Amino acid sequence: ACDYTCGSNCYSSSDVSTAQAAGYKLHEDGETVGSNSYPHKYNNYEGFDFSVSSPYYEWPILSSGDVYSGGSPGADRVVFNENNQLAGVITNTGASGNNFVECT
Ligand SMILES: Nc1nc2c(ncn2[C@@H]2O[C@H](CO)[C@@H](O)[C@H]2OP(=O)(O)O)c(=O)[nH]1
Ligand SMILES: [Ca+2]
Ligand SMILES: [Ca+2]
Repeated sequence: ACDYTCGSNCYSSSDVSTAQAAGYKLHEDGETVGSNSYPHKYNNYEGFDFSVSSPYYEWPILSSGDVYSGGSPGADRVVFNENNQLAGVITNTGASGNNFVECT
């Protein structure tokens, strides 16, 4: 069973924790990777009901099981805050344009 289902992509809790640790470390260091400057500020335009506090940051979680290092991000993202608390696992898959839906 999947802990998070992002369209067709399957993630476990360990996949989420590994991607999140990698994202937070780059956030702490003031460093970014890729063309869309990951991790950046997630403004919550969709208005998701995240249990943890604002400011939020989006980072790519990959279907390959590899940590994001540049190039193509895919459609899947881990959302974390300033305290390294996970807000949610979101995806562009099944949402119009660059909008996001929550991973089930
Ligand atoms: N849909 C969405 N995009 C966001 C949000 N915060 C920042 N973005 C950025 O706003 C722009 C339009 O959606 C994109 O560059 C996108 O970055 P990403 O492509 O990296 O998600 C948000 O809360 N929702
Ligand atoms: Ca996995
Ligand atoms: Ca995008």
